[PDB]
Amino acid sequence: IEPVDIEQEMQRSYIDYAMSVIVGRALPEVRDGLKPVHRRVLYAMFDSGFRPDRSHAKSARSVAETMGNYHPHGDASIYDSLVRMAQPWSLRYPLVDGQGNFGSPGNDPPAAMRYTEARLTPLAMEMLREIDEETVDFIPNYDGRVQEPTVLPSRFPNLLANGSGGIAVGMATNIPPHNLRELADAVFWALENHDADEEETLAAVMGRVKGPDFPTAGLIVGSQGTADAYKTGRGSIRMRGVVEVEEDSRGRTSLVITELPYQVNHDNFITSIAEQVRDGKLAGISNIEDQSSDRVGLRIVIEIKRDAVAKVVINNLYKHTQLQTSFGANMLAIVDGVPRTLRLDQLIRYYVDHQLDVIVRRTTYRLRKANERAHILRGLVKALDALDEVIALIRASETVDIARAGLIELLDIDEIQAQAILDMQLRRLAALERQRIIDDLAKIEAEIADLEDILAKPERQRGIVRDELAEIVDRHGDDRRTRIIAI
Amino acid sequence: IEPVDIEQEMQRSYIDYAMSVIVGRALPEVRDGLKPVHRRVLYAMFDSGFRPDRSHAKSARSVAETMGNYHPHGDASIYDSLVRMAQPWSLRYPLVDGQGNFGSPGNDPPAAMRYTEARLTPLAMEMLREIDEETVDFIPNYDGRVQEPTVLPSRFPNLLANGSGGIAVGMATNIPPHNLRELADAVFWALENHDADEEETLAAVMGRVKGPDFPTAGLIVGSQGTADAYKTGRGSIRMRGVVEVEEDSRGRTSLVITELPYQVNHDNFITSIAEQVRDGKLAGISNIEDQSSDRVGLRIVIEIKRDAVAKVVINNLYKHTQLQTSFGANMLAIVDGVPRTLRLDQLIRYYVDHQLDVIVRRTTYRLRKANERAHILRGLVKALDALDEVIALIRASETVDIARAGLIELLDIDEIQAQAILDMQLRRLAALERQRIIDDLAKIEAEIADLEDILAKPERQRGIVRDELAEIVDRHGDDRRTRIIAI
Amino acid sequence: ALVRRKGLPGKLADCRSTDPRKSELYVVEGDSAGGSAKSGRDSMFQAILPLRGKIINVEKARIDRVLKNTEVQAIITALGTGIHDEFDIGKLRYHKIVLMADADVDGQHISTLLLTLLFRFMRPLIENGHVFLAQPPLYKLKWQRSDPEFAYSDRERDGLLEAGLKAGKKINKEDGIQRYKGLGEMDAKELWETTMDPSVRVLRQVTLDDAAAADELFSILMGEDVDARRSFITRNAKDVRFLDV
Amino acid sequence: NALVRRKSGLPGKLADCRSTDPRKSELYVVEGDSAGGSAKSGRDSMFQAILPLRGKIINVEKARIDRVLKNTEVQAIITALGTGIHDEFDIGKLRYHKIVLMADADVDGQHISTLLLTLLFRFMRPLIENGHVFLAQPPLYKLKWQRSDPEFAYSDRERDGLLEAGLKAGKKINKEDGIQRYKGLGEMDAKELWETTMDPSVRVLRQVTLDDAAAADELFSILMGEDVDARRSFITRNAKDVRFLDV
DNA sequence: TCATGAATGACTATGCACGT
DNA sequence: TCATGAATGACTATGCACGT
Ligand SMILES: C[C@H]1COc2c(N3CCN(C)CC3)c(F)cc3c(=O)c(C(=O)O)cn1c23
Ligand SMILES: C[C@H]1COc2c(N3CCN(C)CC3)c(F)cc3c(=O)c(C(=O)O)cn1c23
Ligand SMILES: [Mg+2]
Ligand SMILES: [Mg+2]
Ligand SMILES: [Mg+2]
Ligand SMILES: [Mg+2]
Repeated sequence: IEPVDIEQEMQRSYIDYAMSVIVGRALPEVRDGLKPVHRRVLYAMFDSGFRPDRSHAKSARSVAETMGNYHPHGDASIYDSLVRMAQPWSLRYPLVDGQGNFGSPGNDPPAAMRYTEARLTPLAMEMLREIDEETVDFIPNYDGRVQEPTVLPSRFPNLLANGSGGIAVGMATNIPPHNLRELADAVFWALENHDADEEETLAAVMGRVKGPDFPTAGLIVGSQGTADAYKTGRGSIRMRGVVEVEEDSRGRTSLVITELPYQVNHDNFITSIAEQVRDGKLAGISNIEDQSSDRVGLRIVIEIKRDAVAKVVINNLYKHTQLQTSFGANMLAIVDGVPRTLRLDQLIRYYVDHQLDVIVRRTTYRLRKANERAHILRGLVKALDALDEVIALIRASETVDIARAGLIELLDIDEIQAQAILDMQLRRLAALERQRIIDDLAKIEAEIADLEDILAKPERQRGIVRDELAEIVDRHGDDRRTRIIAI
Repeated sequence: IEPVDIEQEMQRSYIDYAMSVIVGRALPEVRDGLKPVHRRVLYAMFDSGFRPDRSHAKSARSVAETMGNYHPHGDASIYDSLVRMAQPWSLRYPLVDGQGNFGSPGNDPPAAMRYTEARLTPLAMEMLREIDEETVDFIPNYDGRVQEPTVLPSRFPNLLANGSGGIAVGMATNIPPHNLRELADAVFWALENHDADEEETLAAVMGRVKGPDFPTAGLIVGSQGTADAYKTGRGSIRMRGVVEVEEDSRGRTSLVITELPYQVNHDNFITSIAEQVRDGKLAGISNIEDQSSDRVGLRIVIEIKRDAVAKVVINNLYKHTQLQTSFGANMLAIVDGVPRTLRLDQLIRYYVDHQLDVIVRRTTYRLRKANERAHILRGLVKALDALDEVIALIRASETVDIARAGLIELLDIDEIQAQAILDMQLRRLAALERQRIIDDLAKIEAEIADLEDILAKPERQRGIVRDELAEIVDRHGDDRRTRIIAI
Repeated sequence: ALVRRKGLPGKLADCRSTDPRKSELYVVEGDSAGGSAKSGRDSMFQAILPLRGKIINVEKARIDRVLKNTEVQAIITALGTGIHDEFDIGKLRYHKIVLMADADVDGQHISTLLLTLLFRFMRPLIENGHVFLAQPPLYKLKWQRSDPEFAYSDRERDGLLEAGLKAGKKINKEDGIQRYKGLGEMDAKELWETTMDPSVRVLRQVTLDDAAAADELFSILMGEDVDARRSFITRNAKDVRFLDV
Repeated sequence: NALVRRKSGLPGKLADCRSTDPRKSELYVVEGDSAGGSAKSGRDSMFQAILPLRGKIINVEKARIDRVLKNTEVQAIITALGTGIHDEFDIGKLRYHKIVLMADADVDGQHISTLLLTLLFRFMRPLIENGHVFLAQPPLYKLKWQRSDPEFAYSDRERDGLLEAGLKAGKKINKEDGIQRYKGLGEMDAKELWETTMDPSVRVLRQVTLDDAAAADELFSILMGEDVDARRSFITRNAKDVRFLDV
């Protein structure tokens, strides 16, 4: 039996837990804004072909595929994570298209795994765009059977768009969601002014990203907290729901709440008011009725007494309920395997850097592949010019190895190219078919030149990110939901 | 709003439920001895490639694939069904190779889905043998997306081998498991004496199938109950565990139970003895100790008092505990979509009928495919004999269609054959490859001759079932476990 | 008039209208279906009571054991009426009791169990036509450009498909026709537009003609006598298709 | 000294041993119902008892005592150990002289270890001082040779070593089934657990030692206490050098 | 009353950091 | 003291037929 000191054991074990939780569980990667479970689910769904161009697959298949190949954890909590990515009141830009009962903003829980179907959303398809062109590093999974992506291409700024909240060890993150169009403008500026320093970049980006854009709409009151978050990485953003005063035929007034601030449970909110009126804390309120439905959305009617002022009751609600509540912004994300609190210019810049990396790597992959095709095509063309000899050679060969070895000597060709000649179908010996090989060589050589040009000019690389992102935003960008007002 | 009478509603609804449970849930198909969930799990695993030639897949993937494509029900109960098929104390011949904690014969439950892996067993691979050669009817799944098998090839008599227990509506089944080697002998006899009437067949089969063979070993006392079951389809088979009296130097004598009858929970058994001693209904017992382990198997030591006779205590155990318990056989199975209580001769015969159907259908499929292969090969040989012309013709063609149309004219060829010549690689123009095509034609024409012969001769068809099954039994057959003794 | 919860089952999602004459109770198979139903309902007049698991057979079960069953207590409590001799239709909290189960056989089974509870413990609810059966959709036709259509049978599916194609509409052969295998697979919107919206929902009102005949049939199908049930099924299952011809 | 074991006033989850002598008895505190299940099956029921723990244990450093004593898992541990806590601690009533903590090799197993060690150090410190607390080291790999008996490895290094040696020795492995990798105790069956963590003739145990009590008291409070800042700065300070603690 | 075996998932408690 | 969300599943109740 080996002896071990409790201090060594405690220190080693807790640090190991803390660090893996920090880097590999609770906190988002800055480049794609994803935690490991998110990334693994999406890639599992992607690899399984559970895409918008095909019908929803049973959600159990996504969970199981995630479990069996990438995420060595439980089916229950993996389903919870998948469910979250499909809720329009959770994600500003859902990555999962859910079919069935995925719960509600209140206490109505989602249906069990068996009842629901799921597939990737069009925007999630942009997260994974060209992932198979060596645009991101892959590593072996938890048992080395297969490869998984370390990060996604993320062809739209997902971290800032969908935000992220996570409790780690020694630290936590709470990044709010943002409007895609505003983020794009920030990216576009960052691309144009690629030499601008941090001071200028922050000023530019803050002008374009007006503030968080929550899926639950509502209101943002003030601008200091927003400014604090973008300059410090910490800030308190005051949120409000929307209230509309209605008058009755009798002359009674009632308050109608149709929107609530981000991450406020509808049922807890109603219950809180109900409990704050029975104990005597929100006088002036006469009756509380939830007139909500799937057709009118949120609609909480608060009838107030005749001897009650609407704004007084509304102010009391702001004070004593989450009708007004603060979002504690803490811009924490993993950067190069290290947790870091980031300014808004840093978040944009780091994302832009990731996009350029993706575009260069994609170009590199396409360039390598283009050269391989061209190389083989050149071999085929050599065969066509001496086709009479090539065929006679293969026929007169006792084996295919003899025929191959002969072809190398005959036409001064590689073994790979010679192999291609051997694998050639009689189909391609037709007149027009011989011609396509020629034209294809010409076609590819033009493509190779284009690709080489892109790698040589950082300007084009930035242009591609701009144009491709612009296309994404034009297609999937939406209006702002959260209205920003002054004090 | 339409009116409906309660009698109409009740009768229609309950009959529909009863019939589906009877035919499509609780009771086994006679041909493969499987209920729908069993068949769907195994085929799901099969189609997914979760086979003995590859490592165990996470069991969730089997559940999800079964759930998502074939079995429109819950993940929980499907997992329960998969697990049971992997327990050596439940199935006489397990169809699932389980990796991990799949529970115990006692109250130790199986691990949750997340912890376990699973794949098909070699014998289950015989259930599914050549299922892709049109050996069984397929139908659309629950949403028409994919096809599923109505029954499995079942190249060993699984119903009798593994038995079946199920509670339906208005009826229930309880078929015990049997020793594979004994079943094969019965099948072999049924094949040889294919013209024998029911009276002779029953006598022959009853001589070879000596009785049930339970995975839990134990004892069968008497022969009447077994005879009743095979002759009537109903019978009460008395089972016993194994007891070995041990004496201790100076100490008292103790009863050591090392085996229990089929489907007796080890923990419930111990608890039953313990509770019948505290209250005092099994005097003579001094102490109960469970000395069982993973290394010695079941070992319940019952120390008895000094003024107590061992045989008296053992009989008392037989009477008041499940150390002796009866298996209520009810040989009920679905035959052609109808529930039927069957004699042992009927069970064998119906299985043999299924095997012959499989072999004939396999032969038909192989003959059709052989003819297609030969047909194309004939085209290739024609091309080789006039190889010089074939190439020249293709060259002068503006398209491949002109080249094709010419080949038909040149060699008197089908459109399929000409296309095959067109798809031919220059690879096969080498000497040995040209010869390989010739010999391949010769081989197939020989195979076609063999196949045609099989279809024309019922003798060979029966011979195939015999030889193939014999091969299976030689490989996967095992010793009898349940010992049969007289009164 | 009657008070709604805002002393009743915890599972109950009560309505807002205090008038039983205007109120409806949807007794729903499953938490999933019940969950989405609670969302898609009209909270003014429609209440939801989700039932979990197979209901206890009151024909077989002893009286005391039935009263210990949490699901039965929920139904009795939510309906407000007593049972047997202590039955008082005046205290009926909903004048419309809609049973909503899956189109599958287990939904049919649950229907027979609920109808058995009602017929034995609270018969006047059936006699006075307070019991209804919601007919769920089986298919959802998802046209490329047009509004989606729901079908309640294979025939209606084929018909609506035929009509739409004739009219020049088009469907994906991938997404295509969604087939419902249970209420749990539907969302709030779908349930509203097919089973809960009073202007389009297909309800069947349970009528009771011959009480003596009903009493006999209930005892045969639901009773402890297996032989009687076994022979009844073998006798009448052969002709179950032709009951309405 | 001898005490009665449960057989048809102790935790329901407890699968007690048969031996009434604590000196010869052992309590395996196991992470998860699955692992505990297989342990209950693979153990030697004579001397080895199993107490499965479900979910992350409550941090007694952060939570007030009254809340800790209401936690079912803590109650199970205290009750099964038989000893009291704090001032009412009486080692004489210790029901097992070997308390083996057996958690997954993953990071959450490490976390549960720190939580259990925190419970022990704060409520029942003498168990650590007198060497009654041990840590079971689970296997990480199972090498499945085609013809030879399978070998278990407790590290990546040992895997590579046993692999090299076997191949050098002329043995062979499938590249499909091959080397099974354990991701937790729950993935093991009864036999595997016996032959790697419970069989006293082959199991790899580490005995928890307590040298500097004052230093331990400080480290426990920093890592497990309510002070986040202290914990944050400690991790950032010392995580960089966690690899080199034993160099 | 209990076991069998496929059918019809919510609830329960901790770690972890932070703000009302 | 409650919410967050990614980590660490056993228990609870019925239908159904049949034999104790
Ligand atoms: C039908 C759902 C919901 O209700 C269920 C149960 N309840 C029934 C009545 N309740 C008062 C308390 C218990 C239960 F004990 C078990 C299961 C279950 O095992 C299960 C499954 O798929 O395996 C699915 N369900 C179950
Ligand atoms: C770790 C396992 C077993 O223990 C668990 C719970 N116990 C906590 C303390 N016990 C006193 C009783 C309940 C629990 F309440 C929830 C879960 C859970 O949600 C879960 C999952 O995969 O999502 C997995 N587990 C849970
Ligand atoms: Mg959970
Ligand atoms: Mg279950
Ligand atoms: Mg259903
Ligand atoms: Mg683990």
